[PDB]
Amino acid sequence: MKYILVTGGVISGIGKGIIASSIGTILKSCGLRVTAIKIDPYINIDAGTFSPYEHGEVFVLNDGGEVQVVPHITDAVQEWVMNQAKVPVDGNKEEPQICVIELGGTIGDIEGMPFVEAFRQFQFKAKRENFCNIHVSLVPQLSATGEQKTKPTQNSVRALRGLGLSPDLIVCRSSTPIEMAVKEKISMFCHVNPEQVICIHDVSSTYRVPVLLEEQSIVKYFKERLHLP
Amino acid sequence: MKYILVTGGVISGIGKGIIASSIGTILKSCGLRVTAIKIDPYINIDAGTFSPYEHGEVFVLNDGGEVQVVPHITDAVQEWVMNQAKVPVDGNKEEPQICVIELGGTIGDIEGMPFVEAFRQFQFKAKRENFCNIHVSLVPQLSATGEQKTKPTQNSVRALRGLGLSPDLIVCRSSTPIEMAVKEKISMFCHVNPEQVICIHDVSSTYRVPVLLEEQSIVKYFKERLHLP
Amino acid sequence: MKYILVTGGVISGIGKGIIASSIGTILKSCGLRVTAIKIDPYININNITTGKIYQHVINKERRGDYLGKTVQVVPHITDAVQEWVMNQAKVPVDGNKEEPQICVIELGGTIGDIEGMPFVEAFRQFQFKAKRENFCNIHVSLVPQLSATGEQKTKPTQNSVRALRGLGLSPDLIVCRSSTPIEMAVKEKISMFCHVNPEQVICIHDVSSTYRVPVLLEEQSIVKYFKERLHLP
Amino acid sequence: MKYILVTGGVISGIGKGIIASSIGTILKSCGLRVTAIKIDPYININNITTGKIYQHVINKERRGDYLGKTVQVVPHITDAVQEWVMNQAKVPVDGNKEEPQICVIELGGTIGDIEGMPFVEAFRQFQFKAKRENFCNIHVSLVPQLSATGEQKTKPTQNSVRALRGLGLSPDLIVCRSSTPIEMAVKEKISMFCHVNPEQVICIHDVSSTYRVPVLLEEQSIVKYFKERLHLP
Ligand SMILES: Nc1ncnc2c1ncn2[C@@H]1O[C@H](COP(=O)(O)OP(=O)(O)O)[C@@H](O)[C@H]1O
Ligand SMILES: Nc1ncnc2c1ncn2[C@@H]1O[C@H](COP(=O)(O)OP(=O)(O)O)[C@@H](O)[C@H]1O
Ligand SMILES: Nc1ncnc2c1ncn2[C@@H]1O[C@H](COP(=O)(O)OP(=O)(O)O)[C@@H](O)[C@H]1O
Ligand SMILES: Nc1ncnc2c1ncn2[C@@H]1O[C@H](COP(=O)(O)OP(=O)(O)O)[C@@H](O)[C@H]1O
Repeated sequence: MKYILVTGGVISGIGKGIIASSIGTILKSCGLRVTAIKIDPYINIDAGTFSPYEHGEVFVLNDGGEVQVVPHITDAVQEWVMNQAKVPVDGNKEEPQICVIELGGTIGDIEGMPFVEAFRQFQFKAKRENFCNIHVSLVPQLSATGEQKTKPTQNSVRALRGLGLSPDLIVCRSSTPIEMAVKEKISMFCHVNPEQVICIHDVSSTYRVPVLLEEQSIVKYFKERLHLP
Repeated sequence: MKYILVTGGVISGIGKGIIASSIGTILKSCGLRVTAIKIDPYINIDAGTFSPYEHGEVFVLNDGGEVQVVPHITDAVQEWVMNQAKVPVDGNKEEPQICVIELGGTIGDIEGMPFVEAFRQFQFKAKRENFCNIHVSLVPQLSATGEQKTKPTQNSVRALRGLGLSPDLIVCRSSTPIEMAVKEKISMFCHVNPEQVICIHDVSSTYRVPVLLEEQSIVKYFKERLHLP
Repeated sequence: MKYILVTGGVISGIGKGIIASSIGTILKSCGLRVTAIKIDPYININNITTGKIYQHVINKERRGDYLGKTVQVVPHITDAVQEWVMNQAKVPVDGNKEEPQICVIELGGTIGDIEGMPFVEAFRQFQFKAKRENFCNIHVSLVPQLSATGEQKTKPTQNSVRALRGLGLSPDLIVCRSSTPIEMAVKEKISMFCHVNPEQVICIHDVSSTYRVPVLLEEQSIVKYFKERLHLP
Repeated sequence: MKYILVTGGVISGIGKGIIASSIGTILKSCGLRVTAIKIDPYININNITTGKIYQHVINKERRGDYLGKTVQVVPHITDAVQEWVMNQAKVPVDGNKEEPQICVIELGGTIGDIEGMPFVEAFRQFQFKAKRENFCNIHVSLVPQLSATGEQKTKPTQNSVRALRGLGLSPDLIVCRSSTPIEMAVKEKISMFCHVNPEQVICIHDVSSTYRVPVLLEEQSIVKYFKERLHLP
């Protein structure tokens, strides 16, 4: 089993699903058996025991936006990912070759930490030749100046590295297309090679996203990086 | 209703309970009606939805160390604190005058954040003449050197201020007693007056703790600070 | 002297200068003697820079002003910054012979960056020396928005405000900068998730002329705020 | 050149010097040419200081080396730090005429303090220039213990390790310093809550003579570790 983990930076609604979706379609296009899974961290659940001087303890919980109960979430994530990845999908009746994992929330979210920890551990179980990750981050731009900015993505990538994952591709999302100078800064200040910086701007129909990925040699990259046929 | 909130710094098992307990006893000694309440944040509950490609969503939870369910924990904390504080205690049949609130966990704990937020908001509802807080922090000391350190407490106090509470007294806990130079540094680098730094070292029976507080003029302080009889 | 400190978040080119400038313009039109100090965190040598302040303290140390003692960023640089601000803020301006009543300090850089920390630390400490009613700070931060969705996002400002708080300053006003006007749902979300009242969230969108910035600031009662917060005549 | 960076956490006087020194002593006894660089974050002027490095770059700027450009802490100070480390690390020592194989860099200060950040940032970047097998970093941190309870606590080391990670370095060894020996329950808790294998948690308690420190380090297989981690002969 090969795995591609997709995470998000700086903001939510950054395009995690579309990137995972698109990577799925691209590889199926080359005749690979590909499965998708999503892990969505739940809006944090805040609890506590309240204790009056001389009367019973009330235990207060907190509604989220609204079922298995495990001892260790971290072990449960890695067991459930490994097992679902095997479940045959589409037709094809056989074990998938690539599993595209979609991690909801944004890197830096308090609620995401246990799941990022899960995958930090997992990358060493999977071994490097069968596991890579892709960080989808924002490059903002105010209309008043036109200047696209790399700082938010710089910081996001550092947060990600801090939590133990090194991004194999950085997907830079932006309103208008990214100019070579800014693409050069991302490469240089996030310490990845130029080819690992993929730029996907806002497009008028989703179909264009896979096309842009392919135009930026994503398949050649995944081929070397995961040893794919 | 007057309120004294007790929080902890740098480490757990810092002596929050003993300080709250001792403050309770001291004020009762002056004939005040005093009640105690404890809020203990629960070991964080990590959840998430897992989603296979073409099969039902499993929702995974996480055991803590093991009941009311509210929309906003922050509002629930402040309502429950205000109401319990009124409940007559000991004999005395009448509404307590002072409520000593004990906040479990340590400032900086992810799980403590909503409750510290609760009290940030609460200090403005209670108004300043009826609300103060007391931060019980560690001053460590290695046997190899003997040198007591203020940095952990400096940082703890900054974290506390960052979350919106300014400590009215800093209670410095340590293995051996604190020397004047270190007591001077705490005062100066945590930006409180000398009299707001109270030092309570490790003692051989709990009874000594209230005595040390009184020796360091805690009652004179609470008198001016809360307008007590 | 009363002091207003303008810092920026998330990105450079966020509008620190225009805000610093507009607050100045607004306050002068209510009859107040306003002065301006600019801090540039760069090393090149009423305007202070890392170069100038470090060269000053290095030179002092080098000729023995500190009597052999160990000289450190905190407190020696940070003392020099505070001593430098207080002395500049007193210098008469705009033709007046009397001491300025207010000093708007513009701190270049973006909060979170290493170059700016000596200055943020200087001001963390300075707010305790000044009374509360003689110092406040304003944080100018990005509310970004992809055209694909049109959703304004508050997370970057949340993380920026939390980092500022981390470094010891708590913003009295959060000026949210966006391409298009911030709507009330998003404006309340900033109030909620940063930890401030609604009236402390000031929204300043991209305008077609910068004279509109002080118009927008006055429209959101910034003078009422500063009167109460700094006790101004 | 291979580099080992020693940093400290929670408190000063935590043992950075003894660890830096003991690693050096241990590695020399396995036949390796070891050199030492000390960084002092103070401003006073193979030993570098904030004063020296800032004075150097200020002077360069002042005479026009950077051709009018804006000079900044990052990259100009941080470049100078990295250029300075590489050049010192090459200089022959201990009587040998050949280039040293390993350089132990001792960074004074405590992680989290402003004075140390230019240096931590220099090394965050430097670890990408060097190969992975030519750079690792060791973090010396406090496991405190009140006599009242006798409970060793890991939270301070957790927060310290997370702050180091925040500044862009991830410790390859956490050296936990305590008054009395750390027991296995607490040793596993550090492995768990910081995010590292058990063999990366090295415990060094207060001893009655500092020669015991390298004895304890070798007892916990630090050489085995460095052989694998830095690919050493
Ligand atoms: N490159 C793009 N161009 C235009 N719209 C996009 C692009 N990428 C994503 N979107 C749209 O933006 C929204 C957010 O995308 P989604 O994949 O759901 O993000 P996330 O998975 O991070 O929530 C969706 O409506 C999606 O169709
Ligand atoms: N000053 C002191 N001297 C000796 N023992 C103390 C002192 N303060 C607290 N203790 C003891 O240390 C332990 C922790 O105290 P506790 O109040 O339960 O801390 P917390 O409320 O922060 O958990 C208890 O066993 C308590 O009796
Ligand atoms: N609200 C706004 N609308 C349009 N343009 C703006 C606005 N605020 C700032 N600008 C412009 O953006 C650029 C950057 O502003 P500036 O104040 O120089 O930012 P900073 O001081 O943060 O670097 C300038 O051209 C400025 O006139
Ligand atoms: N494991 C230890 N046992 C006893 N004393 C120690 C130990 N480690 C360091 N020390 C002593 O503690 C003091 C501080 O050590 P040092 O290495 O100078 O700390 P730093 O370099 O972090 O300032 C010195 O007197 C040193 O000999």
